[PDB]
Amino acid sequence: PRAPRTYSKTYSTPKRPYESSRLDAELKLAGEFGLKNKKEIYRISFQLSKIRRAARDLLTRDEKDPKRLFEGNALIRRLVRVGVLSEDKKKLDYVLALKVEDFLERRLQTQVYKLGLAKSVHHARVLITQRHIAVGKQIVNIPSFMVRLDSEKHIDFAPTSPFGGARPGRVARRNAARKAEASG
Amino acid sequence: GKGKPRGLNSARKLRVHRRNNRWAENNYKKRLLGTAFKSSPFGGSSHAKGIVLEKLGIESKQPNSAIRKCVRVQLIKNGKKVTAFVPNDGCLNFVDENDEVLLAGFGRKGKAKGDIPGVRFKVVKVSGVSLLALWKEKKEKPRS
Amino acid sequence: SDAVTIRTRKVISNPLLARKQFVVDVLHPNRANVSKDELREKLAEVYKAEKDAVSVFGFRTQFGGGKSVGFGLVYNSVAEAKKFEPTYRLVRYGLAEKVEKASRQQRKQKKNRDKKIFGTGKRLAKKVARRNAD
Amino acid sequence: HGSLARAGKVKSQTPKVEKTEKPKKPKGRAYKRLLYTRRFVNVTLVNGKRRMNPGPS
RNA sequence: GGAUAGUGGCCUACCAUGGUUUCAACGGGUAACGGGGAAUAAGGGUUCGAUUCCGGAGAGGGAGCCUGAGAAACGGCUACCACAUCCAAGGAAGGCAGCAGGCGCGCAAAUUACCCAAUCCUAAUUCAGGGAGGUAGUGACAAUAAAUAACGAUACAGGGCCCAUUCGGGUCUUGUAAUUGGAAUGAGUACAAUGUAAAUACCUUAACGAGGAACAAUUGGAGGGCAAGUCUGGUGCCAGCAGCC
Repeated sequence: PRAPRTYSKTYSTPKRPYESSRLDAELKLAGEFGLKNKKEIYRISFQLSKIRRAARDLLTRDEKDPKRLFEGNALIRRLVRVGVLSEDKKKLDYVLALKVEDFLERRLQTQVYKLGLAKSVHHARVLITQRHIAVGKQIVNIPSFMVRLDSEKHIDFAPTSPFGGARPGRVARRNAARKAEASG
Repeated sequence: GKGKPRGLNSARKLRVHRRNNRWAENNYKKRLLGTAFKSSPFGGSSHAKGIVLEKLGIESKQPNSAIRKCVRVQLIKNGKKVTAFVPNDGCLNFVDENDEVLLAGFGRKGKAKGDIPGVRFKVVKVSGVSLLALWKEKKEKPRS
Repeated sequence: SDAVTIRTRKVISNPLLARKQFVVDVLHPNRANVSKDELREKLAEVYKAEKDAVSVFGFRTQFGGGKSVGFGLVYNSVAEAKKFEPTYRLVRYGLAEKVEKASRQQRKQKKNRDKKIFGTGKRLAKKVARRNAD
Repeated sequence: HGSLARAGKVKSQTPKVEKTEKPKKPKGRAYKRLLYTRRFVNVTLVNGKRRMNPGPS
């Protein structure tokens, strides 16, 4: 048989389900960021767990250890690239202090909300899913994009969408027929 | 010196002592004796199908007073005769007699669920149709 | 034919098969996708090697349209592509019309039947015919 | 004895009260937004209990 | 010494009781193929591993063997045991723990489809074959964001502000509104190009779909554990609920 296709989970359910403090915070988090599920928070906290686990093991090693000198720098560059932690640090500090709010702040759902083209996190999410967004030259519809800090100046509306010319939209096209039908 | 040996060459004593004392654990003993395989009526499986032999009126255990509706069921794979609860209200009229039922445990790992004496199992399907479907009128048992 | 801007990338000289190996990427704004009868002759005029010595495939449309990338290749001659190009591509492009053939189930069953027969089989028909009377 | 009767009693004496027609609630992030603006943006009464489904008194 | 390809009690011709054993021999059990690994984790652990790779074994049960470099081969043979098929009854033919499929078994598991296009193997290394393999069909266990509506006006309830008839209005909105409108796109319907020679399944179209059952979301629960009703009718130790109380 063909070699198995590996797969891995991305989220982790909390140990205690009915926690009033945790339930309130997560639903509070979803409102402020327009997420559809708690799994959208579970994955970010699962992603954060792999990161805190990585830095914790690295930081147990001594200074000038080649493992953390290479792996710590690589983790810094990846996290700085995605903008979760501040770029004016060179001390491997923020990684263990990274909070959940930092990761979903960098998502495209909120990235296009604060860039002024969306006017709401829910409007952005609908805008994201309906393909009226291009990150580089390419149309995306992923609410969780993790903009790499070279694309915030690269965001723009999709050329294959309304407000781009030669494309009014299906509902507009029906009203175009209504304009001629009204006289007739 | 805390009882147990501590010497660097006492690994065998610690190993053998642990082995002997794991037999006082109920779960380890039950697993390594294979009691579920050799004694339990499902033979170690989660579910079993059987034929209803008779409707039952098991009285409730104190301090509750009620008649739990159950069925004697002879399991197909074994021939062992067990008692299965018919859970919901009026579902006894769906599991009347001689039909083929699917049975599951009560969640107590072989004990009594509540004030029902001696009953280990419950009904989940009747003639291939889920008992919850008949109770919620979503499906009906084949008339012919 | 308007702003199709077809171009090739990673052109490598592969003379053992006597061809030019490359990937071809097209930008087709306001267009679904370019077809074979368009891309093949366009690749021919840009290269000026031959007309039917061009082959293209792959051609996944980029998510959300706009452009497409695939693989392409150009031969020194049409008489040289006949010796190398895969048969299914030749039949697809029109360089060959494959005659209808028996299905795999039927082909294998016929091989099972004639493996049951030893010899050519001409004499078997006569003996059966001669013994069919009684 | 006599247990071959009286089963399914209260389910047969319960008066049939049909479901009332209502519009569908938002579903998804829209429903998530509904709870968010039901719990945190209304600060009418968050003093001591923050009742969630309070009945008439 | 014989046999073996070869070592060897592997087997054949003798003494000595030689060999193993509480550091567990030898027996018994295994719902035991071993391992790479899996699940679960503070650290140590516990449980699992038929199964994508490696090794072993087997071809219904045993046994024996031919050919061949290599088999004690089973889509090779021979025999017995069990089963079992076609016979004008004298005979003949076996073997899906390959694929698809069927019956039984059970809680439990898919198509008697298309192909060698890819991967690679075999042959007379130079157009063949390949249920190996791939592709499609079934498949909501396992995994990956993924739609089930988004924006604006329009009567007051008041986390708050300018002025003092503090109910004389507010760029300022949080929402009951079955009051609308200028919105946006997807589920997807192939003789159109892109892959298998026959076709399918994200894009774009001489062309299409959305204003409420519309084109809604279900499954569980609301005493506590464990977030969520001393709200309303019905039953009345009954029916029933209740993992535990």
